[PDB]
Amino acid sequence: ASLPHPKIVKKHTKKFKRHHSDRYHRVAENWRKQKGIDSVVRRRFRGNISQPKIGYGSNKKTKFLSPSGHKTFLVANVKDLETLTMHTKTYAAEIAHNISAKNRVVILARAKALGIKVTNPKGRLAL
Amino acid sequence: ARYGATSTNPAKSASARGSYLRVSFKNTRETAQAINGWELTKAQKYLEQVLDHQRAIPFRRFNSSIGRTAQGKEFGVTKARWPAKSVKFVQGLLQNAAANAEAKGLDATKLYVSHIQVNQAPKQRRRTYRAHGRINKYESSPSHIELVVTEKEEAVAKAAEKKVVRLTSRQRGRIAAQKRIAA
Amino acid sequence: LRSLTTVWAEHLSDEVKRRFYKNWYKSKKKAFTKYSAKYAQDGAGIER
Amino acid sequence: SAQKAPKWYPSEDVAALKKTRKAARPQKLRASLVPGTVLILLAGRFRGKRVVYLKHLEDNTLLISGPFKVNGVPLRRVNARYVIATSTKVSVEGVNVEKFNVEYFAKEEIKAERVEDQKVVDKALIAEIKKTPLLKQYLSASFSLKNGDKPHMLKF
Amino acid sequence: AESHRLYVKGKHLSYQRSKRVNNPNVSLIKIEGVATPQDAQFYLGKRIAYVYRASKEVRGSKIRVMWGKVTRTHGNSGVVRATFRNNLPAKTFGASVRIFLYPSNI
Amino acid sequence: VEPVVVIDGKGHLVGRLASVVAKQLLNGQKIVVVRAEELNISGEFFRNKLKYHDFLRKATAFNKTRGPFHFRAPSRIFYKALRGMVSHKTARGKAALERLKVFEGIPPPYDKKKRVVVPQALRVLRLKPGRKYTTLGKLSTSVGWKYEDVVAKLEAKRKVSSAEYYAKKRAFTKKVASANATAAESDVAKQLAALGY
RNA sequence: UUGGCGGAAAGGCCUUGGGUGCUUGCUGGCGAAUUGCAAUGUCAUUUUGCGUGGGGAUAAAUCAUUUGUAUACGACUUAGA
RNA sequence: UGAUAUGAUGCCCUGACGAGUAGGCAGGCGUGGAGGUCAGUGACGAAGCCUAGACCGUAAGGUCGGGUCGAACGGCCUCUA
RNA sequence: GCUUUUAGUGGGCCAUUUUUGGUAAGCAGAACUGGCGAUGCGGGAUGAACCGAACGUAGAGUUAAGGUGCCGGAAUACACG
Repeated sequence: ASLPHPKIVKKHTKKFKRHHSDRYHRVAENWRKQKGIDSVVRRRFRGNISQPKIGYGSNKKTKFLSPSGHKTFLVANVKDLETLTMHTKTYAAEIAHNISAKNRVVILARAKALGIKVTNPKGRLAL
Repeated sequence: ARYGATSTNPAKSASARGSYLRVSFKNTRETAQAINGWELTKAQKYLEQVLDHQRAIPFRRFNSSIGRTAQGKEFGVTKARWPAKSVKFVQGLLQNAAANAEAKGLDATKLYVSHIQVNQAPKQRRRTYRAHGRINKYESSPSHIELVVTEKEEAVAKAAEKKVVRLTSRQRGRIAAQKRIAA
Repeated sequence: LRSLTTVWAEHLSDEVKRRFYKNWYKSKKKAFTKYSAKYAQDGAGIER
Repeated sequence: SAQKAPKWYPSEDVAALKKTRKAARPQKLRASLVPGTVLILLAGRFRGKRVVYLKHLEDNTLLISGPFKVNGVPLRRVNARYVIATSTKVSVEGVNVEKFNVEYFAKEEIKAERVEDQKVVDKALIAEIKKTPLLKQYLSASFSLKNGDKPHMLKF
Repeated sequence: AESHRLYVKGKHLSYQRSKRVNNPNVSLIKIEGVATPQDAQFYLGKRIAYVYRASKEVRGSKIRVMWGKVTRTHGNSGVVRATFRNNLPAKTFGASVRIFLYPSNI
Repeated sequence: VEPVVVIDGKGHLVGRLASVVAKQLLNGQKIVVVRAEELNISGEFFRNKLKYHDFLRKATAFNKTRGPFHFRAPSRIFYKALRGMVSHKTARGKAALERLKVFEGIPPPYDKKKRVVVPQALRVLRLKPGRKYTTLGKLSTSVGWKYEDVVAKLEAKRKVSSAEYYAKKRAFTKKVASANATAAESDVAKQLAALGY
C-alpha cells in the first residue's frame, strides 16, 4: 500500500542508555554524554557502552518511514486528515492521543473513504 | 475493599482487616507467612499451639541474630520465635474472617487462608535520650494486616486451547506417507 | 578399605535392637524381623 | 493541528526501472554429468538412491529415471547441484526421452499417462541394465557414508 | 541398511577469535577426516546444518535447525570456517554438526 | 571416531598426554585414562621429587585447608596437570572436565575395552634414549600416596585374566586364519584380489 | 533355559539345549511416484506424572515430657505404652 | 528559475575526509510565560501519573495503545526568561 | 596573501640520542625529536609514555607488532647444531 522503498536498515536497534542508568534510580535512562576526565565511556574503552554519533544515522531514502513504509502524520480531525488525500502512498495518519471516541469513529470513516492508512485504528474503540 | 493481589473467587471468599495496629511489622509478617495457605482450623490450632510454646513461627526473612530452637525443625529452619502479640492479632483477624464466612454462607470445613498480607503502617514517634545530650527516635512500626479466606474447590479439568497446527508441504506429504505404509 | 558384606546373627537382644532406635517405646519393634527369615530356610543365604 | 504539514511532498509516481544488461545464457553443466550416468541423489524424498540420468531440461534441472521396477523413483526432476555424478554409465539411446519438458512436470492421484510413460521408458532402461552384472542390484541399493569414508579422497 | 548418513560429521570448535576478542559471526568447524587445507578445499561451500532439539513443538517438529555454509579453510590442519544465518550460540562449543554435500560438484 | 576413548597411560609423558587430552576434552571427546600409575616425567626422580616438594610448600598461610590442595595419587597428579591446561573456572571448562575419567590401574568396565596410545606423548618416541625419566607411581608413593601395593596386586590379577583371554582369542584367530586359508584360490577370492581386497 | 567365571567402581563375560523370526549364499514376481527441483524432514535416551492390571510388604522421625556422660542457643546423651 | 504542481535556505552530480581534554563555533531537543494562528484538542474525558506494549530520531527527545484520573491543554511562526 | 577579535593555557611528564651535579635513585637540571597529558584499538600476562597503528557506522579480503603444545585463534612444521 506504500511506495516501493529499499530494505530498512537501522544500524543500531539498541537504545543508547545512559552510563550508570541501571546503577542508580536518580540517573535516568535518557542519554547524557559523560564529561568526566577519568570516564572510560568518554574515553571509549573496550567492553563499555556505545555512544551516539553520526555514523549511526539512518539512510536518507528510508529515514522517518514506519515499517509499513509510510511517514506517520498526526491527525486531529477530518480537516487535517484530508491533507493526505493525494498522499496515501507516502504518509499514514495517526489519530492523536486526546481525540475522543465519538470523533475517532468519524475520522476512521473518512480515512477509509479516501483509503488513507491509519496506524492506530483500535484506539478507544467501544467493543 | 481494595485488598492485595487476589487470584481467588470473590463470591466464595471472606475477608478481614486491621489497620494501624500497634504490633511489630516484622513479627507479624513472619506469623502471616507462617500461616499463608493452611486450612483455617489447622491455622487456628497452630497459632494456639504457638501461644502454648508447642510449635514455633519460622522466622525466615526478618531473622538476623535471633536465637536458635528445636521447634523450627518441622520447618527446616534453625531460627524461630513465638511472637505472642502478633499471634493474638492474627488469630483475631482469623476469627473475624470466620465470622464473615459464616455470614456469607460459606462452609467452614473447607476454609483455607488464601491470601494474607501485612504492610507497614504510619509509625508512631517517641524520643530517646542518649549520651552527651542527644535525642534519637523511638518509633513503633505498626502494621496493616488483611486476609482473605476462601472455599477450596475441586478439579481444574480440561477444555482449553487446541493449538491448530500448520505444517508444510514436505511435512504433510510425510504424514500421509506413513499412514499409507502402515496403519 | 571397603565394606562389601555384613552378616548378623539370628537373635539380637533388646540391648542391641534398642541401639537402632531413637524412640524405642513408640515403635512396633520391627528391627531385623525380615532378616531372621534368612535363617528360616535352612541357613542358605547366610552361608552364601 | 496535531502536526503542521510537510512543506514538500514526495512524488507518488513510481520510477521506471533502468535498462539492465543481464542476458540469460544456457547453463553449462559440469563434465561429469553426461546423459546415461548413474547419479546419487543427495537430498529430498529419494535421498541416497542410485538413479539413471536421461535428459538435461531447459529449466536447468536433470530428468532422471530411478526405475520403479528397480528402486521406486519415477520420472523425476532433480537439481544438478544436489546430485553426485558417479562413473557408472548406462547407454540411453533407446529411450524416448525427447517428449518431456518443463511443461510436463507442471503441478497444476497419479495421472495415468505418467504411469504409462514411466513403464515405456522403463522397458528400454531395464533392457540396457540387464546386460551387465550387478548393475540392477547397485541401482536398487541406497547409498550411505560408512565409518571412515572420507568423500574428498573417495572416487565415486 | 543400518547406515543412513549422507553428510560428514563435524565439530563446532569455537568462534573466530583472537587471544582476547572473539567474533561470533564466524565459527570454526573441525570436519572429521580432514587433516590438510587441501583436503578441506573439497568442503568449501557445502552447507552446514546444526540440529538441536526443544521441548516445545513449533511447526510439527521438536527438532530445530540453524543453517549455514562453509566459507574458507583455517590453519594448516583442516579446520574450516563457517558463516550462518543465525550465529551458533556458543553453548555448542564441541557439539556435533552435519556437513552435507548435496551440491557435491561430484 | 570412538564415543569414549580409553587411553593406556603406561609409557606416556605427563604434559604431552595432558595437552592432547585437554584439547580432546574441549573438542567434545570423552576420555578415560587408565593405568595412571605408569606415567612418566622427563628428568630424573630426584628432580621431580624436588618439584613436588616445591609444590608441597605452597599453601595459604592463615588457613591451609583453603590452600592449594596437594593431591598425591598418580591419577590426580595427572588431573592437576590437565586441569591447568583447561580453563577450569568456566562452564565450558567444567563441562570439558566432566568428560574425563582418570584411574590408576585398569578397573571394571575399561578392562575389557580396547586401549589406545598417543604417539605424540610416548616416552619411547619423544625422549632421547638415555635421558633419565621418572615413573609416576614411585614418585607418588614417595610423596605420600598409599596404594601402590594394592594396585600392584590388582594389576597382576588383571594381567593373569587378560593373558588367559588372549590365549583363547589367539587360538580362535588361528582357527579363523586356517578357515580363511581354504577360501583362497577360488573364484571370489581372486576377484576380491582383483578389486584390492 | 543349562552351568560357569568376574568384588578394583564386580552389575558384565563365557557356555548348554530346544523353540520362534530374519537371511543379500543363489534365482525370481509384485509394490513404491505427488514430500512435486533442497529444506534434520522428525526414527536417540533422560526424568517425571497420571489413570488402568499383576505380584509384594504393612514403618519411623521430629516437637512436647525426661537424664546430665552434654550444653550460650541449637546440638549431644538417655528414658517414657 | 523556462513553465502549466509544491522545498533555489531546494533538488542533483562529483571527490576527499571523520580520534580528542581545556576551549571556540554551529545546527537542534526540552521547560515557565507573551503576541499571532490552526474558526486546534477536550467531561463522549484536558493535564498529570503508571506501563520488560508499539512507532520515529545518531541523540537531546517526539508519537501511539492500555490502565488511573478529573478541567483544562496543545501543533506551527515569532518574543521572553 | 591579509586583518580583526576572543577562549583556554602560563604546575607538566616520559622515551631514544647528546649532556651537567651526584656513589647512585622511579634523583635534580638542560639540548633535539617523538610521544603521554588529550588517546581509544592489536601486542608487551598485567602497566599513561615501549612496539604496531591513531578511531564515523558496517561487510568482505590482507597484514603490522606479536605469535602457532594446551589454556588460546594459528605447524607436537621442516633443517643444522
